[PDB]
Amino acid sequence: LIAVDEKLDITTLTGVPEEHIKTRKVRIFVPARNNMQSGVNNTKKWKMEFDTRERWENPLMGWSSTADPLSNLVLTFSTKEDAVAFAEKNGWSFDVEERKVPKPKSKSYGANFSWNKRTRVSTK
Amino acid sequence: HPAAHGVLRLVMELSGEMVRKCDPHIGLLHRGTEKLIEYKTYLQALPYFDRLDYVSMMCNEQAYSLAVEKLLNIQPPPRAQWIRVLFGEITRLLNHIMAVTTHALDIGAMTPFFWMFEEREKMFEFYERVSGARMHAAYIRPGGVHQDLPLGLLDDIYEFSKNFSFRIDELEEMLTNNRIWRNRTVDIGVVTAEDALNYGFSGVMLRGSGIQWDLRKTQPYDVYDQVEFDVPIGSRGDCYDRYLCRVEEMRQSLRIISQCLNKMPPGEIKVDDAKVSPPKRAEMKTSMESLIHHFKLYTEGYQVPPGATYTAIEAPKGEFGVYLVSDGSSRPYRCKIKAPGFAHLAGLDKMSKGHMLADVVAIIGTQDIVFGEVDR
Amino acid sequence: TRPTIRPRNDVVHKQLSAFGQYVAEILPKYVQQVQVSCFNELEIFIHPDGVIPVLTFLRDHTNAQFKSLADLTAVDVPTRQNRFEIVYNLLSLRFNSRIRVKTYTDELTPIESSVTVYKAANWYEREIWDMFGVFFANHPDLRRILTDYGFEGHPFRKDFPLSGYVELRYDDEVKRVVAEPVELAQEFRKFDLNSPWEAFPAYRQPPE
Amino acid sequence: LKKTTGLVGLAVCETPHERLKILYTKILDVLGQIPKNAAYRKYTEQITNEKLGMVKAEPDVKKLEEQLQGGQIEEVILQAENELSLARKMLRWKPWEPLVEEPPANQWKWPI
Amino acid sequence: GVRTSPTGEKVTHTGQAYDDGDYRRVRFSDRQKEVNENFAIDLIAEQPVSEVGSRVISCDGGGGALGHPRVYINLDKETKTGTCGYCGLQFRQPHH
Amino acid sequence: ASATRVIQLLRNWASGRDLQAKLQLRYQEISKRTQPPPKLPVGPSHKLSNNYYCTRDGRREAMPPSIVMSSQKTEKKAVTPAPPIKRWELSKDQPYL
Amino acid sequence: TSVKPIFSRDMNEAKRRVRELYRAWYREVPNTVHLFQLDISVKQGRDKVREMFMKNAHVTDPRVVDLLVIKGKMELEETINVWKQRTHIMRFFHETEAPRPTDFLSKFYVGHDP
Amino acid sequence: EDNKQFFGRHRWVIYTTEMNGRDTFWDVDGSMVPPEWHRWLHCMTDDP
Amino acid sequence: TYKFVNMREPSMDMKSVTDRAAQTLLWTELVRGLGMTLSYLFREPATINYPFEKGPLSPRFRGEHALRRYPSGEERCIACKLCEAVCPAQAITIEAEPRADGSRRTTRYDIDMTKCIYCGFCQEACPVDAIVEGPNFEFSTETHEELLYNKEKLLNNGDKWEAEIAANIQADYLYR
Amino acid sequence: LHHALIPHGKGGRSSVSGIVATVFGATGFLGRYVVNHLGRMGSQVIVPYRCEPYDTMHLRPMGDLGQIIFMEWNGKDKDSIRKVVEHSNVVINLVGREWETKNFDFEDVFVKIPHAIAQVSKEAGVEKLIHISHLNADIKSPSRYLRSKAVGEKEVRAAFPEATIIKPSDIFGREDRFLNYFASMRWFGGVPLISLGKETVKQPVYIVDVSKGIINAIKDPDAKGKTFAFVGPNRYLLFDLVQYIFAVAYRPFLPYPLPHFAYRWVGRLFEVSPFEPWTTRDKVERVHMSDMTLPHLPGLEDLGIQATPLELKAIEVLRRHRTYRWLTSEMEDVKPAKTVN
Ligand SMILES: CCCCCCCCCCCCCCCCCC(=O)OC[C@H](COP(=O)([O-])OCC[N+](C)(C)C)OC(=O)CCCCCCCCCCCCCCCCC
Ligand SMILES: CCCCCCCC/C=C\CCCCCCCC(=O)O[C@H](COC(=O)CCCCCCC/C=C/CCCCCCCC)COP(=O)(O)OCCN
Ligand SMILES: NC(=O)C1=CN([C@@H]2O[C@H](COP(=O)(O)OP(=O)(O)OC[C@H]3O[C@@H](n4cnc5c(N)ncnc54)[C@H](OP(=O)(O)O)[C@@H]3O)[C@@H](O)[C@H]2O)C=CC1
Ligand SMILES: CN(C)C(=N)NC(=N)N
Ligand code: SF4
Ligand code: SF4
Ligand SMILES: [Zn+2]
Repeated sequence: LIAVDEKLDITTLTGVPEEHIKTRKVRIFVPARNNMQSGVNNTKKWKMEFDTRERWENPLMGWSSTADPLSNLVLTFSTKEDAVAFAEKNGWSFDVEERKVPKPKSKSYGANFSWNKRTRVSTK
Repeated sequence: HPAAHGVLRLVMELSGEMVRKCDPHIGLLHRGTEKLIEYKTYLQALPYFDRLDYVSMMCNEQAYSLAVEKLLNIQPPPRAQWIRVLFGEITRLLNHIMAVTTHALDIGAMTPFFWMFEEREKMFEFYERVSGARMHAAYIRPGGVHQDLPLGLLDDIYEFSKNFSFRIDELEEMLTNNRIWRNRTVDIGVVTAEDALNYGFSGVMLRGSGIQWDLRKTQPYDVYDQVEFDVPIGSRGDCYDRYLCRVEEMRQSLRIISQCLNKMPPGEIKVDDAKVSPPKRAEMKTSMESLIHHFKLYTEGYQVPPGATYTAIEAPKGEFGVYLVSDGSSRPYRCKIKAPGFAHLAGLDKMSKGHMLADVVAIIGTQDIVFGEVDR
Repeated sequence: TRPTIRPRNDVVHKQLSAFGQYVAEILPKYVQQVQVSCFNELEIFIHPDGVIPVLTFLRDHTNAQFKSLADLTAVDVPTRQNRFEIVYNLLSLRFNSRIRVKTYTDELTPIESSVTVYKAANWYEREIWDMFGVFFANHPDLRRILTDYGFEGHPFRKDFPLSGYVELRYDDEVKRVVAEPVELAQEFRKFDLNSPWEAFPAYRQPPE
Repeated sequence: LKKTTGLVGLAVCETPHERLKILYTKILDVLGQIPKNAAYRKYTEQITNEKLGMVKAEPDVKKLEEQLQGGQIEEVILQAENELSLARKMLRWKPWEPLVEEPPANQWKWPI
Repeated sequence: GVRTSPTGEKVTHTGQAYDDGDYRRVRFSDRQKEVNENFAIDLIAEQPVSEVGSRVISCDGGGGALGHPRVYINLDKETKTGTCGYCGLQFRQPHH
Repeated sequence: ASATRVIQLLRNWASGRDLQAKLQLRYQEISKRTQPPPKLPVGPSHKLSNNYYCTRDGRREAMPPSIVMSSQKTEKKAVTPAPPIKRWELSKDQPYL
Repeated sequence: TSVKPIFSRDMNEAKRRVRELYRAWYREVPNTVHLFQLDISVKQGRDKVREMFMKNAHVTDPRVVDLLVIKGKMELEETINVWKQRTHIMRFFHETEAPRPTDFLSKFYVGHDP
Repeated sequence: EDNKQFFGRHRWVIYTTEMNGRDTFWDVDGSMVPPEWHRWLHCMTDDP
Repeated sequence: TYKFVNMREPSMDMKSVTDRAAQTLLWTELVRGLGMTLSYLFREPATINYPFEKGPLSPRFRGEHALRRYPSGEERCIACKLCEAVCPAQAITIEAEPRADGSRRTTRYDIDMTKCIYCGFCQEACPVDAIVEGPNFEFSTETHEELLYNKEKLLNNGDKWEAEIAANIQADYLYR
Repeated sequence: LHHALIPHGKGGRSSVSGIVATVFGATGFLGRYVVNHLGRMGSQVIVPYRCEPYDTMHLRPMGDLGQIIFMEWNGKDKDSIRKVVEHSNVVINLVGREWETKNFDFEDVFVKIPHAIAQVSKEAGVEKLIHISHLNADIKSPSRYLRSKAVGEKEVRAAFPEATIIKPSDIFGREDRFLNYFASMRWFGGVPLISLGKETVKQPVYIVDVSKGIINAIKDPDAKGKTFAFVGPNRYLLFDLVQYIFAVAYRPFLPYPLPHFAYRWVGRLFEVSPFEPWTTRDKVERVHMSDMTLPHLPGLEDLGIQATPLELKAIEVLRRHRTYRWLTSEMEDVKPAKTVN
């Protein structure tokens, strides 16, 4: 076994083009809960995604064109540290967003019928 | 090249016409099927399995369906299983006709190609009647089969199966005892049993080498434990013995087809679980639960419990396997496809040792490689 | 009865568990874990440098005659330190059984080639190298098998785009096929399908 | 006595009992060089003594193949040779030692 | 009910018509523009309004399992007809 | 089929079989292209009672694999992955071709 | 830490392997130009070999250098065996790609790319 | 129609010599058949 | 059970040896193969007289696509995008908006017939039987652009093929 | 700008360059190169053709779906000219022939057709016109070809005052006449040269440089009403140039003098061909004529193009003319010819 003290760097081995290594900033984040639903199962894992590039309209058929290979590329990580290590070894720039969790709340059904407080509801 | 099946680049070193080495170059039909399957859902990835070995299509579909059902922990109904076995044997007949006649065409005979391809045309008519597609049916699905048989299909399959042994007999009249065919095929591409096992051969390769192994008998799936058939075993381990094994497998497939026709049961054809298999159109247009489940199944799909499985079946070309990895989502995390012809083509160089150019053509034919499944 | 539920085989489950304990006892140096999935599949997780000893044992031992290599593949999990997971599927004809052996590695760590144990490992490891970038140490002929000549990158890695980076066309000025950066007339439309509600409680992870 | 084994490249052995006795004795001799507490040694010694006792008690070849349940006597001889080679390699590898190294914290966690 | 743009180009049922200065009209030169003549909006307006003497009616589009999912329409608002929104069919209660 | 008696005899003699018994061209022996309407069955879960999905839920009975042994965590007889495969019996229908 | 060495235990052995591969690639350019019937000069081929070697000059990991020389050897053997075609050899030169602007003002005029 | 012929050859069409505005005396397509006779000719039904 | 495909040994009686010697010197099996080919020569060919004769097809056949209408003439498609979701090949492009009468109707409905794999999932997933895969299979073109259908082309296909499409759906809708 | 003419993309096959160009004479040498460059950058190209559509098939792969459009036109038909230039903002004129057929003369192909194209384009509202002339376009030239070029250049300038008139010297490429005309003379024994080719100086230009300059003239906003001269870097005597051509082709070069009247008679003999003639009297005159020097006119450097020397691209054209003995010889195996600079 040999001892080498370097930061891991595999950009020369991944085969990505230089522009797509150097001009790309990924976003490491936990997805925000879709406000149209009350489920919280899509807010468990961290995601890594790239910055949006240009999309234009095809002259024929009017479809949506692109020239960005990394437009649909989304990676799933279990931890912020794992995502950051992956981004660092692949050489991309990255912006990390701290996870937002709902704060604990005090819910009381009996509060709907307060004798002197404004929490008394006018209808059920 | 006519004998290269279209997308094989065989870089050969020849001393005169003697082959010094075979260096197969594949990837000329590599598409990225596994990456695409990662991007699709479980229903959307089924035609990919239709198009891998495009001669045993319902067989590839059946392997994929068995894998997904194993991970889902469900069970197809008996009528669905019997339809699956019947069409797997029909598909085996299609594949063996193709293999034997294309092998003979590479050797130099063409009339058996034409006769047995008329038979292939009739079996294509059966495929088109059940599915609407002549070859890429997408009929066998996780949970059973897509639709039920029309009301004359069993009678027509009976007529075909009744008249097919004579076609096999006529094919054998031109090749089996022909001295030119025997000179071309006898003691060509001999492979020992230990070498076959180490190189990873499966199916008629092993059985020509003399190994008594068949997945339909040893590790049965669907209703293969309720049918009677024999497993042909070769002795010399060469092209002639593998040809005999394939012809006798055609006859045993006729046996299994007769038993399936007689033992076809009544009932539904897909699992009665609307969270996995779609409801009927009338129920969808009448029931709220059925409409919801139709919507969700055809937009998102069903979630498969996390886990990895390797399921193999005895496809006409050998053991065809799927290693499927699910992460609990509606899209497969990983899907490795193990094609029988990959290992056989890997072993082509050893088999063609000490032979000539025409012998190498014969050895390619006896290995019976489809590069759709070799490359994926 | 339960017509729509797959029946289980506790006898085979017990046999596989017993053999897993057997192997784990015989090879303490390398075997890290043994599992039996509930559809009766035995899985042995070993240290990456016990590949040759464990495979040779599973091939040559009298009570484990796994003479056939059904498959050899890898799985890419970017969230792990050792992202690549090498999977060996073995078949025992003598005992009519199948086993799985799992190993881990990363980009820069080689795995010993098993062509000295199974001959199918040759093309299987060539494909693993070509598609994932895993290097196999003592391989007779390690080169690309499926990708185009001069293709850069390993397409089966999770961080590789689906359509790649370059595409081919014929250029009349130079009278040859050329490679130019990829550019799609209609971009692949990425669908978000996952439901925000939990499907299987039995696999629920601790909140941590 | 039999014309063929039915397997390509596997030849009929004229003296199966003597060859099996030689191979099993050699296997047991190689196993004596392995540590006594090794789980490998106890198991394969047990099965070798079990097989060696049958070859010394049944002089009929068909009955011996029936008792061994190893297929054919040539397959049994080939498997004995494979076991001997494995015993030598295991003596070289020494797999009875404690675990080389534990995996990272979450190396087998799934799904993830 | 097809209509013609000021440039002579037919207007589709979605209102599509290339501008006068749009270069993309060159593709139709020495060729034609594919336009379907029947307009579904016009045909469904031509359909008459059915009158039924119940507060709630059901429409499946006709044909049963060959139509659309069966839906129920509430005919209580007297200032408008209840429209089946799968097939665009109008229903009403007998007034006066 | 439509053939002269001479031609049929010559065909039979040349091939050594009775071709008229097994013909490869289909003459009115196949099913009609128009069939009566079907009425397919429903299935086992189409009852109005005693039919709760939790009692017939295959996917929810899937479990994570059982950990037989983990490093992290008498004379035993040696075992095998399964009982040895039985020797195959030669076919009674036609043992040899 | 104590990582497994693939081929080289130190950066000097990796440099030695790089030099050997450079000699091999340098001595094969005349044969490649002759066999593939390329219209480029031998000097152009050697300049391309140097340029391809020199874009990895920032690497300081012996394992990455070992992998780079392994891949270079593989693509040298693809050229020698004429497995590659003239298409790939000329793909090394990008003779059909338009000159991409590199200054801020030109990029600003062309479009939205950074 | 001729039911005495084998299946596939028991129904056939003689194309017109002038369809729409094309002189179809020699150049005859398989797409000249209107859909109802298309169904009858391809044998999706037994009723003309 | 199993059987041996080649495990028989020839009889060594003088009659059998002479018969084999005659077969070697007088090419008996070769003449037998000649007889088989001659028998096929005097059989009837299996060739149909295309394009005047067509091969058999079924109501389930999947050919060219079509967008259907209700008997009133109203389009069946309600722009629900289930076909776009289920399409394996991503060959359908759909864009919708409220119509002038407030209907949920499509403004764009494209199918790339060079991307379509003719699998029939779109007509399984359609809840209103709008998109169907009709019986037409002879629609080869001379340019690539002619194979990129749009809403006008698909509605024209439905109007042209509606009779046969209706008949096939009537014949096969009880199996669905 | 119209919203559909705004550039979008990265200048690739599936991008939008905002160029709608009608390329007359695209079914030829310079035409195929110009169409390739336009479609490569991702433009809309209209190809008017009078030939059999089979001869336009090599232009089909040059652009993405719908970007190449083929329309049938007649040279003497202003209605067809309007039909093809109606929707385009660039019109490129590459129509010309090196011989006179029964129906079209040098006056027809070089004066009448260019004037009609320029006049119809101005009526139709076409923003840019590019017109290809010849470098030696002299009204007093011995060659009827070049006299027609001069007259047509004047007519085009009058009809479309905002034109870009480009004057290439002698384009050489794979499908050219120049190098193939000189290299195909090996069949007729020796090489006949007027004054032994010692009184002729030529600087040929490369086809890719010509097409790149044509493309850059479209994109240049300050080349609207201008005249350019497209010439190569090096001037050669005709004897040295032909000797180098034969050296690169590895053919035995046996030049002999031929008097001008005899060469004219030979050229008259070859122009009775109903098909494409091998050589003509005007071709002989143009070959003998030295290339003019026009230092006042702008050039490839002014359009941003570095002219490619003949010594770098001659082996592309002349390797086809080698024998099997010499096919594999490399580019640097032949010493460059002496230049006259
Ligand atoms: C060599 C054989 C001699 C015996 C011949 C016996 C009769 C042969 C009968 C079969 C004819 C085969 C040809 C069929 C096609 C008909 C068209 C055809 O032939 O076209 C030919 C060529 C056709 O040219 P092409 O090469 O463009 O033709 C290609 C074919 N097309 C275009 C038809 C598709 O026609 C001509 O050359 C005629 C035009 C006038 C040419 C004047 C040439 C002058 C003489 C040549 C030498 C001059 C230098 C001498 C130097 C020394 C002087 C002292
Ligand atoms: C009174 C005393 C008279 C003395 C004379 C006695 C002679 C009569 C008896 C002997 C005659 C023997 C016949 C001679 C021909 C035999 C040729 C032969 O050698 O047979 C075959 C060789 O022949 C062939 O194999 C033929 C292959 C090609 C066949 C393809 C076409 C043949 C089919 C068409 C039939 C031909 C009909 C001929 C008609 C002629 C009309 C003019 C043996 O080769 P193998 O089986 O491979 O084994 C040898 C080593 N173990
Ligand atoms: N290449 C050179 O050496 C030089 C050329 N030029 C000029 O550049 C232009 C292009 O040159 P080049 O590529 O070599 O020429 P080509 O002969 O190869 O191509 C000429 C083009 O014009 C078309 N054409 C010719 N006559 C007519 C006509 N009467 N009506 C309609 N179309 C016609 C031809 O079409 P079709 O095949 O359908 O008949 C073809 O597309 C010409 O104007 C030429 O004079 C200037 C300097 C040097
Ligand atoms: C090209 N394909 C599919 C073949 N089967 N080819 C062949 N030569 N047998
Ligand atoms: S048939 Fe299949 S591939 Fe074609 S449009 Fe329908 S769903 Fe998509
Ligand atoms: S599934 Fe049917 S109704 Fe829904 S968008 Fe598609 S064609 Fe329209
Ligand atoms: Zn309705």
